[PDB]
Amino acid sequence: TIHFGGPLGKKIRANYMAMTFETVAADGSIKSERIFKDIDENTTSYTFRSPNGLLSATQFTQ
Amino acid sequence: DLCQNEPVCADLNGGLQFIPNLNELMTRERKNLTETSEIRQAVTKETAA
Amino acid sequence: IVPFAAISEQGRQIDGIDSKSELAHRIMLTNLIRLLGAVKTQKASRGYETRPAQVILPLSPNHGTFGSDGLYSESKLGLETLFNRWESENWSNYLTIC
Amino acid sequence: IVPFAAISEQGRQIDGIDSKSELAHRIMLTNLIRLLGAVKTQKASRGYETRPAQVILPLSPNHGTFGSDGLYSESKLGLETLFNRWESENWSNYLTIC
Repeated sequence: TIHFGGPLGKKIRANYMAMTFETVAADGSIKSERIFKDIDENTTSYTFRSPNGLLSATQFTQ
Repeated sequence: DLCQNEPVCADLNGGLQFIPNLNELMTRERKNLTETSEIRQAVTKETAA
Repeated sequence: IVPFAAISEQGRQIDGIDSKSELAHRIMLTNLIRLLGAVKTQKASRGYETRPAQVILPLSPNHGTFGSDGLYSESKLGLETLFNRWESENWSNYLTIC
Repeated sequence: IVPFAAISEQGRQIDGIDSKSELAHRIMLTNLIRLLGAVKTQKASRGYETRPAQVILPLSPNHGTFGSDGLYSESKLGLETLFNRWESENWSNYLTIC
């Protein structure tokens, strides 16, 4: 779990909030979507999860 | 969230700070109750006697 | 943190500061400050820097205006100093004052 | 009365409130108040009511603004309460505060 408490936590949260990926919808339109959909300006914390362990999760494996 | 910006001082006093000489006022009102009570009680007790 | 433990010192004037007034002062001011310091020590020792705790800090409007209450006013006034200490010391990252 | 005894607490932050800070606080605040109370007790016990003593009371502009000074600021702020206690308690006849 990452805690967004405090000034540092607010900055970390903003970094996650700023993370996005663009998808091309079937009509050809580009939709931006946030990676951390769960996180927002109201979210106090979040949790990464992986049953084979987080070293098996691509985002940390890399 | 505000407290993470700066320390917060919440006045939940209900305005007691605006009463001058709170102890004297309190002592006087405690007297006022007692006098009224005593007078009726003395009359009651005398009526009984 | 809600550190609202307190002892009644009613009836103690300046000539009646006794071992019970010392104990009351210790409970309401000295050990409260130590309780906060102990929490800081844990949080710092484990690096939980994005979880500063809110301290609801029980202050009093009685700055000696009720009278005959031992060291109660002095304890409550002494707590007010934490407001400044939050800015002047290195524990803001672990605590916040209310 | 010139109660100017003091101990240097330099280098003590919120995490370093030690037995020496307790002693310094006791000297600068608690026992000062007792010293005054003891004088009052004598003067009252012998009826010297037309000789209230002036207390030159050593206050400090440091309300935690220098920093890392233990309980020094709290002791000095705690003394300020005597101003109110002079009006709210029955020892004005034996002491006066400056």
